[PDB]
Amino acid sequence: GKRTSALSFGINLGIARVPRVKGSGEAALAPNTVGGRLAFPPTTEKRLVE
Amino acid sequence: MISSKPSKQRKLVYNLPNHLRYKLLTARLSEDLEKQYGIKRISIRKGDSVKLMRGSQVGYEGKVVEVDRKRGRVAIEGLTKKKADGTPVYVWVHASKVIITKLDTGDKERMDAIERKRKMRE
Amino acid sequence: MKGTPSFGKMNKTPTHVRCRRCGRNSFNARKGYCAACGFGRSKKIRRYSWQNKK
Amino acid sequence: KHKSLGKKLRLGKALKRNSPIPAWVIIKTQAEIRFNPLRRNWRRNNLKV
RNA sequence: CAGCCUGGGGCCUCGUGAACGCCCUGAGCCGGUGCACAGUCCGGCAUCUCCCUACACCGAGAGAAGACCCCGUGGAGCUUCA
RNA sequence: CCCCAUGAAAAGGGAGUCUGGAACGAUCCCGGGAGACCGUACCUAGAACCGACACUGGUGCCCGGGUGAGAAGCCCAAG
RNA sequence: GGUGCAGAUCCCGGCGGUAGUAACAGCGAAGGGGGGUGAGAAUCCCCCUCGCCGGAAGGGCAAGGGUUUCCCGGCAACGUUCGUCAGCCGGGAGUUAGCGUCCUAAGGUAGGGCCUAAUAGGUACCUACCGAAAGGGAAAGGGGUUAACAUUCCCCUGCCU
RNA sequence: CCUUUCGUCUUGAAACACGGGCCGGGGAGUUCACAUCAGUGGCGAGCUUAAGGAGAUUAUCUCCGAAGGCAUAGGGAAACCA
RNA sequence: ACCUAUCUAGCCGAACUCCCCUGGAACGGGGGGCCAUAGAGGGUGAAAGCCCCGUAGGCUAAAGAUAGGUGGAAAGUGGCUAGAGGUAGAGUACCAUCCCCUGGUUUGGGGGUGGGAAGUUAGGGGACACGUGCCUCUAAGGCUAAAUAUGUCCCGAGACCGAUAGCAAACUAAGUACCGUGAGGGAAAGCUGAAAAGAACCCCGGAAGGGGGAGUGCAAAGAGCCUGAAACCGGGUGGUUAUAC
RNA sequence: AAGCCUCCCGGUGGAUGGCUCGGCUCGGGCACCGAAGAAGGGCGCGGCAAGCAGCGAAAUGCUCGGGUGAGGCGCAAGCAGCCGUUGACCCCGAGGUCCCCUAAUGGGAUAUCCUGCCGGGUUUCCGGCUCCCGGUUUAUAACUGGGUGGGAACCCCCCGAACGGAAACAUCUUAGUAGGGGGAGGAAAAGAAAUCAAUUGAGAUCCCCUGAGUAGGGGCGACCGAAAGGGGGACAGC
Repeated sequence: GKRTSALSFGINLGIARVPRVKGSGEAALAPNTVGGRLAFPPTTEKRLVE
Repeated sequence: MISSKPSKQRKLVYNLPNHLRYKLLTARLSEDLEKQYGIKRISIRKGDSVKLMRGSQVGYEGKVVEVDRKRGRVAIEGLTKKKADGTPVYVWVHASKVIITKLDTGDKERMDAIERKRKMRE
Repeated sequence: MKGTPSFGKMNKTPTHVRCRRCGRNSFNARKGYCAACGFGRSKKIRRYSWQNKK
Repeated sequence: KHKSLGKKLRLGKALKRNSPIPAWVIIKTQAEIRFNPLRRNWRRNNLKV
């Protein structure tokens, strides 16, 4: 999901309701919304053995 | 050595290349067939006849008249379900639930395939 | 004017046209160069370390 | 039109065929309503040369 | 110091057909209380329901992280004898 | 007439002069032969281009009578 | 263990109310009658009349769009209404030149060389070339013919190399 | 009969502060490494094997491998003492 | 050339469709019988070791490719001991200065700038400099097997997700439609049942997988096709209203 | 009369639940293509043919062997017709064709297009034409014969950032990373000591674990940060 240049529209736009980040027309990249990168994605670097 | 993931396996049977289609046709012969042929299973060909063991129409004997090689199922005459109009359409029954009863000895190229399976002399 | 009429005069030729190499209508005739297919001043193909986000 | 045969000289995927689906093919597919999604139009579009 | 008339809107009728304010639908008014100006709380006054039009008085109406003042060991810019 | 502004260059043509060449020989007329390749539809804008639209915005360019100086206004020709 | 949600002016999808409300006025156009088609007609067609434009709503010409042109058949949307109709959809057809290509200014490039560590960098010098559909630049018009384009096809007169 | 609307910021401020149309789906203290503690177990003046090798039904597994690190004495700069 | 092996290919490969019941279908329940070096797994009208494939194990080459052997040729050709003699890489080391970096610090390496050696009886190095002894190496030219860096790709496995997640991508085309003059940004969208058996046929309308009736089929939620919640709206059921939250 | 509330039913949306020819991680194999014309694009090509995929005017496939063995004519069910037992379709290998641009190189390009000069046979057409190395022929004329670009990451080498951190900030650090340029291969690099260490010892290089945040550096600030030795792997040296 990181393959984006998405960004906030800044503030005082109002039309940009929230500092949600959007790419030149549509929102992405945020942990909370559609398709973007996970909150805390599991990786192979995590320990496994006891 | 071939994998055992379900996904890959299903890909072969949904994508069966042409020269391997006999695989989903071979059905069990009868005892009398193997009695003079010394062979258990073999691929179906046209011009043959079969008997059925499963399905609502169990116990039928017909003739090998229709086939679906690419996906692997056949049909036999004298067994149809009438459409709304009244013309018959062929009942589709899989080789998996059939037993062959006789074959065609008029090819000389299907014959040697029979021979090479270590069946005894002739 | 800065509003719509600024878009008015915009019927003339595209300042970037079909460059023969990369199939992108991005050949700046005016600069004698394509900014997309690289044809014009690099013998090599234009390629960068940042074609995308990494 | 003095188009300098770089766009009309090329014909096909360039300067051709925003075409309707073939008829008999639709019969074959038995599909509900067959389309080419690539459908475009001069008034609403800007062909990228 | 106002008045009359005309065209198009505005009125009505057929067809098409949106967006704004929405914790709510429970909000009438008046004193009072309380963040020191209530729709619900307190005490009175009233208050039948439904519909259409005109008014924007109120809804501390909506529009927009106030354009002002200050803070952040926050930016950018300009200047010089930092 | 004006200028402390003096108002583009090639290819392409034509002619003039001198050298060499062969004697046949046309920038004349008459008859004959040929002459790549590619542009070529439509619209030019109150619906055909752009401005997200079948958008009073812009982008153009050029061109009847009378009344009337008039391409002003009016009306009416062509459409 | 990606782990229990009402919010984060959250994201995304669906649907509310204001609601058949606003608007479908405003920039000087306007239609009416009779007939036809078709299920269905203010809106489409036929006739007549009438009003308006009329240095532009007319006429011819670009860059651009790319079939928007024409024929035949259609209307679920698409058209600010409707719609038998259309630049819309569906089935077919349609541009011809002995009467741009050449050269060149602003300039530009590509190479040889002068630097740059290198370069897809700069380059005063030299060389080669690109650079105008309104610059210059050989030579035709007339009539006539298809629904569709024409100085190009048919005829005569030509004309230039 | 008794009953100020959710959450949050906040001395109280929530009710004239903010964010709040409805419904559904998504959605936020995780990973590693070090340090230190607790709890738990194995062994014990030791502990501990890593990296790594061999065999194996082959990443599981068994054996081997102290390599090393911590503790096992501190003081001071040292010479050293201990 | 030949031989051997390996890779490109396909091939062999066990055991029940036995009985009763349910079930549209048995791949279910009960009973009965069997292979197994093969009970990974997949398919077939459901949950099948023995219905089908595959599996453990084994087999395949014309023709190619890879590896090895089998082949041929050329060049240079004593060993030790003692003595004598000779060779052994320059702007290179090294030094001063400026700069760069690395822990390299009065101590490292590199470069610019200026100087600048010895060179076999040579030199360097052995944490500031110098000297002395002791120890070990020989640059200013080459060249080099393996032991490791990675997934454009191909096999295999998985305490990775089930269609707003999973990489953007599971779909008729995905960097596709598209927004941008431009570098660029960047989508949405899976399920008919097993077999279309896709409702023949009759009535309405012009038509619409539209109405109705019939029919297929276990089932039609039969094309907009699995299941089918709410926000919503409509009909109905049950209460219930115009002096009132 | 509105309704109000709840509930039954229907439609409007499709979450849930289920299913998956998809991706994702891992490990292991494998691991250069290119002027004999790449990769990358642009065009065409089937009976009725749009996209994909495949294909190159020899366009849904051409030939020859090998296997295969009765249907085939893709995605994808229609009309019509054909190929197939004289061995199809398919798969393997070998060939043949293989348009245009493209590093594109006859010359030119704001044309995926136009356009020369030689030599060849000759109807169609075929071969050659920047910067170099070495030869023919005069000592400058042409002629004989062989370095360019791409490739997911990885590798090598030059050039070379700010953001932040120090709660400010300028030395320092973030850091030779981001990035630029060149150049390769399937691995690259490096590789035989002017090496160490120190009681007279070891014996190329590389990577792995330790040594070790030790040594040592710095407004002594954040921080940076070895070597030697030991233990492993293969250990080749001309």
